[PDB]
Amino acid sequence: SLQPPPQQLIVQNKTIDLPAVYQLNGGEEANPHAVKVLKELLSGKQSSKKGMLISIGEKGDKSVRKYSRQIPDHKEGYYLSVNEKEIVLAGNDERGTYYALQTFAQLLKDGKLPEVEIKDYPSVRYRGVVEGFYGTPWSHQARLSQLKFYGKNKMNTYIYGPKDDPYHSAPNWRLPYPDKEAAQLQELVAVANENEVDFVWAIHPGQDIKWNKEDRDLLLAKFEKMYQLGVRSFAVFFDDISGEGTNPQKQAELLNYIDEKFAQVKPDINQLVMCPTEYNKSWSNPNGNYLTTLGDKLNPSIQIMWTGDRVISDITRDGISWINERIKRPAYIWWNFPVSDYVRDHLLLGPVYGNDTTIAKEMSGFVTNPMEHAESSKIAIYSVASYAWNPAKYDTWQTWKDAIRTILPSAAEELECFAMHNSDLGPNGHGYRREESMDIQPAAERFLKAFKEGKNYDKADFETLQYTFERMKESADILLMNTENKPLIVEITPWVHQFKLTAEMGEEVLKMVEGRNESYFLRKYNHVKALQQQMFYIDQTSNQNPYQPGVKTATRVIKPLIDRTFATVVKFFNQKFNAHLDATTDYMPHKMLPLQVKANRVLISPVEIELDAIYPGENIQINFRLSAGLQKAPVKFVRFFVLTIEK
Ligand SMILES: CC(=O)N[C@@H]1[C@@H](O)[C@H](O)[C@@H](CO)NC[C@H]1O
Ligand SMILES: [Ca+2]
Repeated sequence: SLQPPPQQLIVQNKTIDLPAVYQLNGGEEANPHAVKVLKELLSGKQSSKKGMLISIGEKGDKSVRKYSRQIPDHKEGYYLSVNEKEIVLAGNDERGTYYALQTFAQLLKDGKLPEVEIKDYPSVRYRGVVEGFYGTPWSHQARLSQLKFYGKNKMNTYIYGPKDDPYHSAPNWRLPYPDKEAAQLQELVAVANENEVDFVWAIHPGQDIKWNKEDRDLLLAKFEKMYQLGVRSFAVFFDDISGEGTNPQKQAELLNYIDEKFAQVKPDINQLVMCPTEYNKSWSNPNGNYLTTLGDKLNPSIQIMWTGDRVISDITRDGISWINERIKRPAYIWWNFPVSDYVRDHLLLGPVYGNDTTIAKEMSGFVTNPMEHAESSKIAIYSVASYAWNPAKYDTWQTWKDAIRTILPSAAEELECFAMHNSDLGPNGHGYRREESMDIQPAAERFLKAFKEGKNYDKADFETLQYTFERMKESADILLMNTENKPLIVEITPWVHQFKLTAEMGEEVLKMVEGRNESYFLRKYNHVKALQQQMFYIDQTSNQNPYQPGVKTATRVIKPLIDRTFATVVKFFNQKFNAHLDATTDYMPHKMLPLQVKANRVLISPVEIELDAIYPGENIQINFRLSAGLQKAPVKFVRFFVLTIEK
């Protein structure tokens, strides 16, 4: 399946071998980046004047003159032909030729090629990734991996802007990178060029910028330093700030000066981009002069970013029409998915969907803000590439499976299984959600409706949950041991263990429901208890970040089904056997409205608490904000909303 799907595709249900010998035409005058790819694919063969003709070039090259009318008249467009007599790889421009090559490579399999004719180009001008999340910035190696992934997928934009880079944001935005980080950026730029990606270096000065000449020159000197590293595209981000830096006329004048005295003055600068302080509708002020000032004063070649109706949202026709009317140009979309920097205990591995597929003309660019997990982000990023190139043919689910099979061909079913049940965000302040476990939600919701009322449940529904748990465990175990993409495995490992625990708890809970007799029920019940505790252990020892620490998985449908089924059978067992088995579903070592444990804090989900031991106390915070520092006092009980201790 060709990804992204071409704007036009004629297939002949015939195929042809790849020239064992051929004659390369236009190998000298064509884009070197595209001739390298071609020369890599024809490795093992050779050229004479004998042999099948392969013509490669840009409109205006001599090699593709026969085809000038076939070449779509679009930046990045290309004609691609394969038939018995010859192969054609002709781009409207140099990047086009290279994209023609990225398509040619997906056609080739086992030394064979279909008879095809393709006219292709992108519906959206700028397409790619903005590394612009909070949290650990992508490693150097991950970045190198991303840029080749972008090239295979016809993404032409990498916007470097990790919030937690101190040379990107305050206060060291004024300082050049040190030797090491600078030699790495240099490399990244070279890798970006070779894959036809625009490295866009962003800067995030707003929080402490002074509107004087000193800070202005400092920004340009920084831009100048990046230029010497090879950067040829630039942005300035005023997102997530307060104070003076939020002045729209000042920002506009600063962008216009960069434009006028830097971007329109170098020989070869490409994109100049800005992210507004008011970057989505909910954060706008309809009655304030901010967005209209930007649209009026910002020079017309400068891009303005937008994330939609909310901080996290999908792009609607009405939504983009709303912003466009104010900024007076087609918005450059910053799409906050699969970024999870606000639900960092979740992985977001579901399909990319929700964006209107008929509004390509109303956007200048489309970029995805990804997870801090670089390889786990490839699923969405591949889907975004597909959507942004050919929205009209955007196929959510197909593109997802395609992504997954590309990233992990050795274990693709296993990764689908995992991903299918790691897509929802859980409740969050942005109110943004995704579906999850849709395939089994039906049989789950009936099994649970039936159960809760002494109505027997459908046996096939019980079997389907069983089959699911089984498949999850096969997936988790195979994934852990997969060595084809180790970086990917390292990123997901904690979630893979928790995902396995989940499915085991599901099996044991199902066994409780069967529950042949008393002793057996009790064995299963204890096993469950222990599995819960293991889940808690993982949740307090992995991914301990300061914000949403820990590891949640299959949270939308599966865990709730397991938790509730457990509480129910436990109830029936107590009723019938007069027992007082505890029904609680999450392990909690402390006692008290469930308690939670976050890092070194113990809290009641918003009279007396008994901790599992004696600890030195740090402080208590309460809100009906009260705050008493405990000053290392040994504390085990707390009577009368969060307690912090030493841990
Ligand atoms: C334009 C934009 O989304 N900027 C930031 C971005 O860095 C975040 O990663 C995004 C997703 O949490 N939130 C909006 C805001 O905090
Ligand atoms: Ca040329």
